[PDB]
Amino acid sequence: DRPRFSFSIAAREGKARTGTIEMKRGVIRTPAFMPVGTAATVKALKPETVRATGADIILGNTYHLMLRPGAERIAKLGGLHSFMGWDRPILTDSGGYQVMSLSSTKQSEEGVTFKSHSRHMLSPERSIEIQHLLGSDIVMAFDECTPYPATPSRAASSMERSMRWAKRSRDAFDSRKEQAENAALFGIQQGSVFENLRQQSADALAEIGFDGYAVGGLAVGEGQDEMFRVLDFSVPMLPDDKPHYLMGVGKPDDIVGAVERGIDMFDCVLPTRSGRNGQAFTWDGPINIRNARFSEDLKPLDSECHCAVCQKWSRAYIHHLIRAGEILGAMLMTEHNIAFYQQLMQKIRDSISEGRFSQFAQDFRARYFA
Amino acid sequence: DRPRFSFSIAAREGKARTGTIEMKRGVIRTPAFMPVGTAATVKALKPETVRATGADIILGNTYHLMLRPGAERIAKLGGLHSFMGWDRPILTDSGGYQVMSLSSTKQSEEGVTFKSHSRHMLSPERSIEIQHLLGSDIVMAFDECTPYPATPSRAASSMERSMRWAKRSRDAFDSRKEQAENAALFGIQQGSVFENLRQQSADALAEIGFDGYAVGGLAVGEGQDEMFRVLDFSVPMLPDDKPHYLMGVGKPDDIVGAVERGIDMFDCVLPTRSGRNGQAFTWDGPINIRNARFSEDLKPLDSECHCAVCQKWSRAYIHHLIRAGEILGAMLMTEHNIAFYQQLMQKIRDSISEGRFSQFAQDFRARYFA
Ligand SMILES: Nc1nc2cc3nc(NCCc4ccc(C(=O)O)cc4)[nH]c3cc2c(=O)[nH]1
Ligand SMILES: Nc1nc2cc3nc(NCCc4ccc(C(=O)O)cc4)[nH]c3cc2c(=O)[nH]1
Ligand SMILES: [Zn+2]
Ligand SMILES: [Zn+2]
Repeated sequence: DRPRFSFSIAAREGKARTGTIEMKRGVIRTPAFMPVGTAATVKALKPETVRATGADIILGNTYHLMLRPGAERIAKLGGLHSFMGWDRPILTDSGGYQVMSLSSTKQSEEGVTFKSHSRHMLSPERSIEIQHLLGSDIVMAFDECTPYPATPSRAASSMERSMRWAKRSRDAFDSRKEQAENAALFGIQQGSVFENLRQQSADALAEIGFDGYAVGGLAVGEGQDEMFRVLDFSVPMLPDDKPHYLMGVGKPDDIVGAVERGIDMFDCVLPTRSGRNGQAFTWDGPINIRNARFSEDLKPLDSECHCAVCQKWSRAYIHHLIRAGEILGAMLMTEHNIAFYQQLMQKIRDSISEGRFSQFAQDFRARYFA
Repeated sequence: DRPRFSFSIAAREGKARTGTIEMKRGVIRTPAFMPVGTAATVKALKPETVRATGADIILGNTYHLMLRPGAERIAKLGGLHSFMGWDRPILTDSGGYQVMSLSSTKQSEEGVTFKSHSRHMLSPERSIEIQHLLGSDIVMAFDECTPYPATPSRAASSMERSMRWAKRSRDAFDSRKEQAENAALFGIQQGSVFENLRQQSADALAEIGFDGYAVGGLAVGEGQDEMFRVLDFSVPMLPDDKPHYLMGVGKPDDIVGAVERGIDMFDCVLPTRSGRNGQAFTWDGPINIRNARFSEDLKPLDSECHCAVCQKWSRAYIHHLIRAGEILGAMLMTEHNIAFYQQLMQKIRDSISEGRFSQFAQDFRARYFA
């Protein structure tokens, strides 16, 4: 039987790693992409379809689920896995970001109170409890995603609060025996774009000790160059022997560059959301299927893609569906985009395993941005 | 290899029949329910899912497809079957009803001109041509669905025009060799609620000769009692040895009573449309899954239903999805409702085959309306 949590690195190339996380509900191949299932569904896909694309783990959200349908309700119904029909690992974000992104808020050292987009409360203790009620496999510490840009003073104050909250998150998780024995807890590094603060944050998190370490506070408007600059110094600060999770990233090229910088795990709404909007990922870059140029194009969305959508339907058909606002258009675009992302991750894993990831990254970029 | 068209009746009970229509693209078990795929998709379902529910044939619409994406376009792309990925029979309505239902129209003996809901034209010749371009397997004559209520004079004038159009439809279909050799043509009986006009219409259609005969002009607001009264005298007027198709019907009890009156084929948007709206069919009658009473109900939509949705997900989950406006809610409700309809048809076919359809109809009604 699989352990609660075990991360093993099978191969490395520079800062890049490939390996596996073993958990009770399944194995996660890294680097991993997690489709986002904010409201207990990966939008427009059955869980079996999510699995068919290659996903090993999906992401849920404490914030959304606590509002609808409710955390206690989901627990009464048997937990998130049973509720939505996904029996593999689920990582849940802690609310630390979504509350400030979506609500309409009172922040204090205790936590955050907010109006539902009714009054609600989050705190390290309540966040960890909600994630327990959901039956999350990977529980995220309750943090504060510092707005960007931030002054060094404000970034420091914010990060310091997040580190106090990280310790509270650790203690809350550990005090709940069933959770501590069956789930994993990841800490979240903050510090904005400042090396010294990132270092202090990493040191604080490592002192507390977590099963994995997220790089928080990025993909908040800073752009790729700056994100990569921050990753350059930030990822090496994290314990080498635990997974490194870059929250909310990203476009295919973001993922490739982040893996080059030591990231093992990703989540992003981009493939799902933009799929519904008509954007399809291809190895020659994204296309917008709504464009008139696709109205009579019999080719699949991507010429190499192995997904069921590309095996069966044309660009022309999907163009029609999306133009018409048909649900099947959302379904097909989403399945393809998530499959594309998983194929990207597979190519990344294989190339690192084979010691040719640098060449893959170069080839990928040359073609994607041709 | 299957013939262009062959209808065989395997068993009868009173006016009810069960049998098969063999066509080049597949066998259709009768009585049959055709899911509606107006815009080249059965809304929220992949064609494989439509097939998995038990459907042998689906319905498309000349009116919608001629507007978007265009009939000539679909022909250029290889026909409707290839375009949407359904390789089994497709019946297409002729436009005769939808143009007057949805457009904003100039009617004449030649046909109908109308504004797209751009100016367009339909006529017996153009309708048959569009259905050819789509590659329809069962082509419907271009008719006029008389509004309800109608005076006897207006119903007669309307029906007479439809019969002239039925002959034009026949001649247009026959003049197109590939269509005549590979597709079937059904005539549509009109005459409103008037026995003498229904008889005249049946006589006219039988004189022209068709592969099948639809009862048109019903499910236009007359209600079940009146519909059944009209069916009582109208269906026996049609040739016994050809399929009888009741257009646009209907609720489960409508279908049962119509089969009792000799109908072999049905189509209706009810299971798809109302599914997306939160109505689920069950053997104990319809439920609205949005209702708060389902928020923590772990039972499947229906206790006996064999569909994949009822095997896996709870009412509580689907309640959440529909409340949240999630696409997966539409998907699951629709798959279940279409599966329910197909199971109804299967029970009807089996009971007629076994000479216990009268008992089935009684048992069905007693429970459905308890
Ligand atoms: N707990 C926690 N969670 C986070 C989630 C994040 N998500 C992001 N970026 C997402 C950006 C984003 C937004 C929209 C789309 C799209 O619609 O395509 C894609 C990416 N940065 C994030 C930072 C944090 C963080 O520090 N702490
Ligand atoms: N060519 C032709 N086509 C028809 C289609 C029809 N469809 C109906 N009834 C549909 C009624 C209908 C409308 C909406 C819903 C729902 O949303 O649930 C269900 C049923 N009656 C109809 C009559 C004709 C006809 O004479 N000629
Ligand atoms: Zn694909
Ligand atoms: Zn069902």
